[PDB]
Amino acid sequence: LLGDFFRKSKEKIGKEFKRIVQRIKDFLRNLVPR
Amino acid sequence: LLGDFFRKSKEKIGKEFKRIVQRIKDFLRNLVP
Ligand SMILES: CCCCCCCCCCCCOP(=O)([O-])OCC[N+](C)(C)C
Ligand SMILES: CCCCCCCCCCCCOP(=O)([O-])OCC[N+](C)(C)C
Repeated sequence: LLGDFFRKSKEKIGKEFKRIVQRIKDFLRNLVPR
Repeated sequence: LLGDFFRKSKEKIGKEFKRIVQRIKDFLRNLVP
């Protein structure tokens, strides 16, 4: 998303975002189980 | 962004973003003094 620059920063951001998303998903599957 | 949840994660994202932006600004200032 910035060519080859800011690899470690882009990784960190990516990880934190994936975790917010994953945690929200878990909350939703507690809220509305199948 | 998400109320009071994910305080640490949002702080992390914000910081890394501010650092990317700072480096971009530095490069641009060197490119065009
Ligand atoms: C078009 C205007 C925007 C240009 C973006 C600024 C690019 C200049 C960044 C220069 C310093 C920050 O490099 P970085 O991310 O620590 O690199 C990681 C290691 N490499 C340098 C080998 C890739
Ligand atoms: C519809 C989508 C809603 C998603 C909301 C899911 C929230 C998930 C909560 C877990 C994520 C982290 O929060 P926490 O470390 O427990 O907060 C600690 C600080 N307070 C208690 C004051 C807030």
